[PDB]
Amino acid sequence: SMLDDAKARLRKYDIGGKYSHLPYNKYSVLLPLVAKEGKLHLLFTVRSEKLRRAPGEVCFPGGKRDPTDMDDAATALREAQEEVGLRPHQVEVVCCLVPCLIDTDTLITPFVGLIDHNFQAQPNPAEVKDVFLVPLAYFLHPQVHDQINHIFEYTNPEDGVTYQIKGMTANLAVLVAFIILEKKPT
Ligand SMILES: O=C(Cc1cccc(O)c1)Nc1cccnc1
Repeated sequence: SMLDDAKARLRKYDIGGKYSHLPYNKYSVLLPLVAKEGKLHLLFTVRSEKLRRAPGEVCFPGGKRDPTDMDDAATALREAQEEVGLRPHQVEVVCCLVPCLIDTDTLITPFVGLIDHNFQAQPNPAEVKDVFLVPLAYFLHPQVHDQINHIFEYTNPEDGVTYQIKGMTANLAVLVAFIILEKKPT
């Protein structure tokens, strides 16, 4: 099946807890996979204008680890719940992908999660301005604009709204697309 095939692919890239105890400032993100219309999608947030860091940017749900978190996956799930109402029974964490080093003192750990088909996002407007899906296959043939660094522009065909996706968020989306979609029979 599509979902069993995706999970099987993802597990081959799982680094697990290998880098998780290193003494960094620690953040986790959830890369949330949603199956709709017979295809996989990633769920993204647009950060609120209220926020201090990166107002109005597209990013995955996530945030800073706190003392309550049993592990880095827990960070991702707690933050996703706060941001978009995703409850833990609604997500299966499949793997931990390569962490992202930034600012010399920070390590961001990405987890891929399969999202239940009955989840409906409840954007928390103190943190999130918008929530939207992009088909995973888009990231194989993105619409690129150079700002010099590469920016993806995705237009939602449901409503014509264009979102800009860039940086770590864009990079991780392409990684997941490669992992899941490469070398597949039609
Ligand atoms: O803050 C995060 C996680 C994160 C950590 C590092 C980098 C990044 O792009 C994203 N996610 C969030 C926060 C508020 C609203 N929507 C998404």
